[PDB]
Amino acid sequence: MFFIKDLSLNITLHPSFFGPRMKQYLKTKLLEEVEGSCTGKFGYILCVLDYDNIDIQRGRILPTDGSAEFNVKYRAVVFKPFKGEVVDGTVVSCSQHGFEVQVGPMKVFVTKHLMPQDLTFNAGSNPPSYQSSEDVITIKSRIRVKIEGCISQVSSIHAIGSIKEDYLGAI
Amino acid sequence: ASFLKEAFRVHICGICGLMTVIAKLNHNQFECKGCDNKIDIYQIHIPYAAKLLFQELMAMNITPRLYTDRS
Amino acid sequence: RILGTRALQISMNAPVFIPLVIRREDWS
Amino acid sequence: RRLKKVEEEENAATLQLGQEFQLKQINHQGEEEELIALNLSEARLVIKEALVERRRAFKRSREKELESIDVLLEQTTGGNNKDLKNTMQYLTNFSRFRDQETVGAVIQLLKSTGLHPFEVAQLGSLACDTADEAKTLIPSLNNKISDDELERILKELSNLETL
Amino acid sequence: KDMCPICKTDRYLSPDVKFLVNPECYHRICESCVDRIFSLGPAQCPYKGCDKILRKNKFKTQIFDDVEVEKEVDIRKRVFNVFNKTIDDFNGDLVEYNKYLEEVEDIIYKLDHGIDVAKTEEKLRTYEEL
Ligand SMILES: [Zn+2]
Ligand SMILES: [Zn+2]
Ligand SMILES: [Zn+2]
Repeated sequence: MFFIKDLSLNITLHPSFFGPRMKQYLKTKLLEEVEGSCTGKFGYILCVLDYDNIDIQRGRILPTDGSAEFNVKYRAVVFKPFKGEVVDGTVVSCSQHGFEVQVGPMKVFVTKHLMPQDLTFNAGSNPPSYQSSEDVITIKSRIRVKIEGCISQVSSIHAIGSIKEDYLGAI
Repeated sequence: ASFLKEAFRVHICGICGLMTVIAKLNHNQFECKGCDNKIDIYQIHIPYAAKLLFQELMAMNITPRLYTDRS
Repeated sequence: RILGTRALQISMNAPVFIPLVIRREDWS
Repeated sequence: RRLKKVEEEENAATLQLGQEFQLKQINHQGEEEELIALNLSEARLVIKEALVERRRAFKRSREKELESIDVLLEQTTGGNNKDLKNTMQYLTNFSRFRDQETVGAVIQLLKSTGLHPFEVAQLGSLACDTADEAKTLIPSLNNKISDDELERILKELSNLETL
Repeated sequence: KDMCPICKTDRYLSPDVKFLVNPECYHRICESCVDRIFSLGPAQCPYKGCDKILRKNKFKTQIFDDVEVEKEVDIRKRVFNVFNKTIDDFNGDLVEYNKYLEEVEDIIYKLDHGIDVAKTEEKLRTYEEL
């Protein structure tokens, strides 16, 4: 799910950037260190809103490092997954263990046990697929997945998906 | 005071101040089993003697909890 | 600490023009 | 006096989003504001509206959409933007409200119910035909909203769907 | 009697035990069994001789202490959701209204006892749209 979250960061600036345009460098650091990053506490951070209106407090010089620590408050759109949520995505990889669905910046794993009994794994077909008398699942196919669990690390997030329940599967 | 300061990096759980954060630095993973947390870790540069002192205190049933915030 | 702070900053390839304020109340 | 306490697991079915995604969040200004959950179409416009402003500042100082968003991304965003590229590409391929006016209608439509922000975002992001599909895909809706109201809301949502 | 036939959880050893039933087959089952079986998704009823699939979302709390009356009332509610008229619908013709009620009773009777399941359901479907 996508949220507009008010986040704060502690940036460090090397002494080589102490000039009239120091604020510009801090904005670049925020755009290069925040955007595209994954944080378990808040989830993926996609975009930073109000680029011009970023508030920067006075920097503090570290004793033995010489760099300045800047606390930057900004508004950014984030994607934090949750178990029990229903999301849509496209299958990107397949194997005996299970196929993976691309939900935004996250990859959902559908284990062989979680998928219905009817689905069977066949690798003779190129590419490999999960086939059921009704439908067939393969790369680039759109699948509706239910997140059954999420493990959020400080710098990474992984989740598992299930299509056992009704109204979940090929779209 | 800079001269006086002039070494060991340890990871401390944010809920409990103990240096019990199993840090898989290769995989960029941290965990404090018994606190079931992986997103509240901090690293502090303390002397190896200080780490020994805290570990010795933990051996005598003493809980020296190093916290990075003031209540 | 300003004298050592700027000395370290200069040693780290910092431009030379001491834009620092002592946070005793902040004073420049 | 803080130590381990029993914490409810973050589950969407129970609307327990955690500690940081609670209902009322104290923003940077310090004011109390409700959580802002966005559906796929609303998020796309918000991200799109921010990127154009970013490009505007830099310059001053459905298949076609996929290409246009990608070129804008590579122009207005720095490196390590592999995640944002997928998000914009995924948002355009799974959004049922392309027009800004349609998104505004959706927000006004679902805001009458008064449901939790997570629930309303799900109701506009998932294509649900029958009330049972919405009730089972979003267990939180169980007993929170009557079937008759849900059926007409879903019917009207499909009425304003485009493309 | 007072224990889940599947897990045999006696009420004495589990006072919090609460049983539930499903309209598809009306088989008593405790909440613990329901979660551990149907949380992932639909599955066959965990009873010996029952092979009718059911969903967790359809479980409810039995109202009456008689299973047969529980079944009959549910069928009556389903039938009355389609066959719903009043005396004013026939312009006060009590003979027609009484005949109409008798037909509805026969429809409910056939559905409950399965005398003619195929024909009766088709009649329900045909009248439902009309
Ligand atoms: Zn701990
Ligand atoms: Zn049981
Ligand atoms: Zn049964």
